[PDB]
Amino acid sequence: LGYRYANNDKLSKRVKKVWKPQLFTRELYSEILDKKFTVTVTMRTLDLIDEAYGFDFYILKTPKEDLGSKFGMDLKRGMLLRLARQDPHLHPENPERRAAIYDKYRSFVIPEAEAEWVGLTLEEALEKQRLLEEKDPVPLFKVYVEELVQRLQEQVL
Amino acid sequence: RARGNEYQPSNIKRKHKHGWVRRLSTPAGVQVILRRMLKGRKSLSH
Amino acid sequence: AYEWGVRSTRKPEPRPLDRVYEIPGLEPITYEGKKHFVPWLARPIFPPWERGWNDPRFHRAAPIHEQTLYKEEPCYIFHQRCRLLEGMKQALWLTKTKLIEGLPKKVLSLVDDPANHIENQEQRVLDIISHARLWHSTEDIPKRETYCPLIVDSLIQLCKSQILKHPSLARRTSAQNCTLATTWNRESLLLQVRGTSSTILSAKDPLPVIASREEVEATRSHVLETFYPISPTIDLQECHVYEVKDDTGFQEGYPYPHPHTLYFLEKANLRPQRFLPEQLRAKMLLFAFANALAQARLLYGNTAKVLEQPIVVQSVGTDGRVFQFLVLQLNTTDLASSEGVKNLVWTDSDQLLYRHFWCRPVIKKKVVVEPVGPVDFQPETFRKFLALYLHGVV
Amino acid sequence: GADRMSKWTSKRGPRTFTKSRGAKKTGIYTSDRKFVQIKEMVPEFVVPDLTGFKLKPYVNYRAPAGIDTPLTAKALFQETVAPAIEKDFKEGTFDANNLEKYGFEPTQEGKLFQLYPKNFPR
Amino acid sequence: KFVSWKSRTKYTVKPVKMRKSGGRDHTGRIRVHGIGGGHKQNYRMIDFLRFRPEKEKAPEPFEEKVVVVRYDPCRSADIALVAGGSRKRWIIATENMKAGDTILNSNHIGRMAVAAQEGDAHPLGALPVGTLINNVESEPGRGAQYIRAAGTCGVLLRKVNGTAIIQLPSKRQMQVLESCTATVGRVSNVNHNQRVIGKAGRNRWLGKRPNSGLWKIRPLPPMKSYV
RNA sequence: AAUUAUAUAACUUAUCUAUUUUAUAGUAUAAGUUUGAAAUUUCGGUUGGGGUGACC
RNA sequence: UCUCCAGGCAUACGCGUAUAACAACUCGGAUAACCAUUGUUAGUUAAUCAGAAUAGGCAAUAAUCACACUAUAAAUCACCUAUAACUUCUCUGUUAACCCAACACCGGAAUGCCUAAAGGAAAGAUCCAAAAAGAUAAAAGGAACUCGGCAAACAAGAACCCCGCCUGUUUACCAAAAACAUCACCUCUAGCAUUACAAGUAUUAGAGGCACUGCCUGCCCAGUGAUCACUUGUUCCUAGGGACUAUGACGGCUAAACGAGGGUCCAACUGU
RNA sequence: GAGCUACCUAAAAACAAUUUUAUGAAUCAACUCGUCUAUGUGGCAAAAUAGUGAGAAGAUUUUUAGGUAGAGGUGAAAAGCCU
Ligand SMILES: [Mg+2]
Ligand SMILES: [Mg+2]
Ligand SMILES: [Mg+2]
Ligand SMILES: [Mg+2]
Ligand SMILES: [Mg+2]
Ligand SMILES: [Mg+2]
Ligand SMILES: [Mg+2]
Ligand SMILES: [Mg+2]
Ligand SMILES: [Mg+2]
Ligand SMILES: [Mg+2]
Ligand SMILES: [Mg+2]
Ligand SMILES: [Mg+2]
Ligand SMILES: [Mg+2]
Ligand SMILES: [Mg+2]
Ligand SMILES: [Mg+2]
Ligand SMILES: [Mg+2]
Ligand SMILES: [Mg+2]
Ligand SMILES: [Mg+2]
Ligand SMILES: [Mg+2]
Ligand SMILES: [Mg+2]
Ligand SMILES: [Mg+2]
Ligand SMILES: [Mg+2]
Ligand SMILES: [Mg+2]
Ligand SMILES: [Mg+2]
Ligand SMILES: [Mg+2]
Ligand SMILES: [Mg+2]
Ligand SMILES: [Mg+2]
Ligand SMILES: [Mg+2]
Ligand SMILES: [Mg+2]
Ligand SMILES: [Mg+2]
Ligand SMILES: [Mg+2]
Ligand SMILES: [Mg+2]
Ligand SMILES: [Mg+2]
Repeated sequence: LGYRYANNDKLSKRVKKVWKPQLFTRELYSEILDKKFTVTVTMRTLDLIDEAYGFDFYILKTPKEDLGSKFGMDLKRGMLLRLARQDPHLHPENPERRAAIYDKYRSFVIPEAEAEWVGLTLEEALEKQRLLEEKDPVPLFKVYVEELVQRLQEQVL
Repeated sequence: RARGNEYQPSNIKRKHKHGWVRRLSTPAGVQVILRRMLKGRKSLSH
Repeated sequence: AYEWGVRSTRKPEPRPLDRVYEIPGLEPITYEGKKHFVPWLARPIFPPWERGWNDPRFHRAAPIHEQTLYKEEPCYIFHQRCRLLEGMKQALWLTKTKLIEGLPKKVLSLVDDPANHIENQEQRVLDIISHARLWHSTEDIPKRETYCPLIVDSLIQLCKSQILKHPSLARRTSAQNCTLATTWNRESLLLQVRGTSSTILSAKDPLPVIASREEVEATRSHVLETFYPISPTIDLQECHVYEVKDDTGFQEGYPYPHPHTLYFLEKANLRPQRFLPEQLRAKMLLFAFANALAQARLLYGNTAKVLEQPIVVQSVGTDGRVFQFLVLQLNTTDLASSEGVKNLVWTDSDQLLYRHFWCRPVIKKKVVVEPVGPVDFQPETFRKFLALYLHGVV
Repeated sequence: GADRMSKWTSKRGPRTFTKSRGAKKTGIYTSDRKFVQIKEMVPEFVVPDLTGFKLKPYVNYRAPAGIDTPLTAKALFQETVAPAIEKDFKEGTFDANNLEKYGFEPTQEGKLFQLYPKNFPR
Repeated sequence: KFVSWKSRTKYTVKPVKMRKSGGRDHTGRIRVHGIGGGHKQNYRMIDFLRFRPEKEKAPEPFEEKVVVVRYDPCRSADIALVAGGSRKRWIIATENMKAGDTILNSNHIGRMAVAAQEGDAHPLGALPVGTLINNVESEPGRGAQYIRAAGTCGVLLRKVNGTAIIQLPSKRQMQVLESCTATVGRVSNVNHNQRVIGKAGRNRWLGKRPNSGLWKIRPLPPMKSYV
């Protein structure tokens, strides 16, 4: 979103101009996910995928900023979690096929715990943490019982 | 004729036009409430 | 082909599912825990909710095919509001009956005898008409919702004053808003009648037969008229969830099992809500036929045969000013075929009690042209209304 | 010219506008505009028999008040449940599973008077 | 806020209550001027796909009975209720249509042209060239959108290689497939053009509001001198 | 009037998807060309006032 | 008790204690008496007045005293088929001389019934001056007044010219008209669907112009032979050769009618 | 900000008597309007009062709720209205 000078001379009027990307919708197949997605994609991304020698390579290689998409980041977490867990759900009943994919992308393997917190926003991460730490209050009855038993046991000791 | 009597009171008309639910309908109306809360007004709306 | 219902008025399609769901192996993070909507989290998917117990206030019925009484065969039900496109002709085909114009001579001759004439008959009828239309309500112009029942009720309470001459009239009593139904088949089509019949008058003894056996047999020559391309089921309610019931109008053990007459009232104020003459008589036949058929089934069982003792039922239909009189004799219960012994029906149509009523004087240039009273009052109509009543006793 | 500062109540507005003064509902409105009261929704005051009651509204000045000690959960536990466990511990007839024997309630569901969420009024 | 009254999903002969828009859009702004007011009118749903078989009925030519020819306030022409089988529908009425007459709806396409009485729908291929037709449709199974105004008629100019040329009332010639079905004859109320409104208040009844009171070429640079 | 003018409409080359050996199709776009719905800004000086002449 | 005036009682919207008694005599009522004011205490009582379960199927036939009678602008849940439940009285409105107009404002304010049986008081005491405002009466004359018969009149009758065809609409608070709309007539645009137009389709929809109506009336209408050939015209191929060519942008005006229009004239009438 | 006002949608209400006839016709109240003169002019009134006038079954008036918002809305066009 910017301005241009009519006839490309600064002595002419200043005119509003917006430059738009020639969006295209295509179908892409992810080996790690074994699913085909339909996505709005620019010709630039197609070249980047080709230079990355595969759609799956493109998602894993590209950092969070360069990717510039929340949908892409979710794919990054899904692929990373798939490789991290070595999930048998990938190409079931064909272990040979599954091993090939995992080995081909072995370089990007990272610990399972770290993979979970990939691409999440602050609110989504906050929600994830709150759920993990949610616990119903412990009845005081039990708490006092534990203290009483320990004191009695120690005294008998 | 004789002016000065434009106000023809109707509670249904009044509450629909400048009421609480009407103000909250739009963000532009919610920002009317938000400023009024900042000033300290007794009544934020009708 | 034009599809009815503009899309803008139809409920919009649900928003597309969040893309996080599409990715396999990823557990979406939603606002389920928060217990409230937030725009920046994925939309939760909830399982269907079951209360665990039944609340009558919020009971919801099952779909049609899941109903216990659902049947693939279609059942055509005729009710009050149903209007036959072909009028009488369609009604004749459904009930397998032949039409005779005019009331039976036996009924007509009953009132020709001056002994049956009531004292001050002409004057009392005029009072009833005047009472019906003007004097009964505080208002100026009573509506048809209050003077078509009044006129019919008043006349019946006048004809029923002849108990003094004939003590035999004490063996009858009436009812209101009774329920009559029957189930019968015509040329592979299942037909039912479900409709109340206002007030029913019932007697302790059956009505004398109107037509002789030879006349009943002679009906075989007559052939039911057909009305191609209109189907017999036009304007009938096609029902796929139904039960087979046949109620006379009362229960078993009623002291007066014999139905004398059925009265039909059109109390709708607006003309579109009021049946036309032709449709009214067609309604009378099916409703009158049903009551006769149900009792035939009750007495002689569910078998189909030509009845040894024909059943006779009478009906009176009116809108408060125009009266239609009906006498029906049921000769057979084997209606499945269109050829055979046929029922006989006698119809007296378009009997005007009075042409018009003025409740306020018509004044032109300070001259009272028309008085406040019934115009062109016809006493003959009441006599026919008296003949049907007296029939079966005198 | 409408008064914005006065409270909005049912006395004001047209006939159609109505609202309660805070009275608790005691019935249901069925179809055809018929009200059907429910006996259970009508509160019933449980009033004790005061015959032989030795307590009156006022207290004698001579009587000396005691030290205020707001009751605490620990204090109640020591009085009620601790002695049973202490004696049972010496006898050895104590296990974690049977805390209900001393009065523990695993869940409030099934109780007529639920402690939380409270299903009974004052 | 503005929900069009045209929300009824299922066809029914019963008249449906209408709401007029006064010309206003769904936003409340006027998109067409001169529209506002008039008598309250009830919509009578019209079926223009003449050959529509009844539920669970074979797709073969069938006939129907013309019950009545009513006056429709929502159209120039007068509709006629037609009853056949176990259903009732409203259709546009031809000039000479009378109550009690039987009309023929025939999808069957005949190699040889057969003379057709007024009001019987037949495929354009069946109709001999030159027959007056109405309720013509662009594509088969699309309902009628042409020559459905009072007194209008269309001419079947030429049938060649399964294509039919129809001279529309405006004299525009439109080609459609011979499979298209159009009923014969001109539409009713032929004398619609001959009516005289007479009084301004009459147009105000119809919903036509008064008009407003508000009361070229560029010469080339060489031609500026001569003007 | 001067300067612009992805309101609209249009077409041209490209991008791009179908297709046939070059080909005619279209086009979440860009670069042009053509109209202008509009936006922005302006009202030199001297001639006892004015239109016409003029003059600086 | 007397004299006189002639929109009153409810309802809705609205207002929110201005209702009622007692007590005060600071403030409010534009002055007093008395309170509408101040303080305290009270108040408006409803099962009838008023306000606030589910799934299917299917409706051609106005109103007007609805009969006759016609017309055109085409016009208000029920009833069925099944499922579910089987005996109830809570909640809220209710007062007043009241509302919109800074005011106890000669203004504004919808419906029902009635027109005095209901509701009210034009004058604080005085006084008879001028000027000013309003009402009534007039000798003789009768528009001689005046920009104009403005206003008034014991009159309220008659004809004319101009302009617009008519009913209608407009600058709220200086112009109500000759201006705008208007039927009829004319021109331009569009061959079509699921939110205006329009659930419509060229006798239709949009846009704009103009009083219509019989009558005079524009031009335009290849030339000559005579449905026929040449000369033209238009195109190509090179001055030749082919090819082809079978009354509508204008007036008078109807002509009558109608006008709180702009001008006139007679008659009556009158303090002009 | 459309409780005034321009326009529209929906749900509603009012119209006596007389003569024509069968109606944007006639006489004339309620009711709507606002031609003329007079008074008023810090007025009762930031547009009223007293008379006199126009329409009064219709393109009629009125009530209730809703919609159209300033680069705009509405307009039987007065550059009229939109507190
Ligand atoms: Mg700048
Ligand atoms: Mg104000
Ligand atoms: Mg108002
Ligand atoms: Mg004009
Ligand atoms: Mg500037
Ligand atoms: Mg008081
Ligand atoms: Mg006192
Ligand atoms: Mg004062
Ligand atoms: Mg007080
Ligand atoms: Mg009640
Ligand atoms: Mg009261
Ligand atoms: Mg006084
Ligand atoms: Mg005095
Ligand atoms: Mg005088
Ligand atoms: Mg004098
Ligand atoms: Mg003069
Ligand atoms: Mg005068
Ligand atoms: Mg005029
Ligand atoms: Mg006028
Ligand atoms: Mg003005
Ligand atoms: Mg005017
Ligand atoms: Mg004026
Ligand atoms: Mg005038
Ligand atoms: Mg004279
Ligand atoms: Mg409003
Ligand atoms: Mg207007
Ligand atoms: Mg009248
Ligand atoms: Mg006005
Ligand atoms: Mg008049
Ligand atoms: Mg007049
Ligand atoms: Mg009139
Ligand atoms: Mg102008
Ligand atoms: Mg203002």
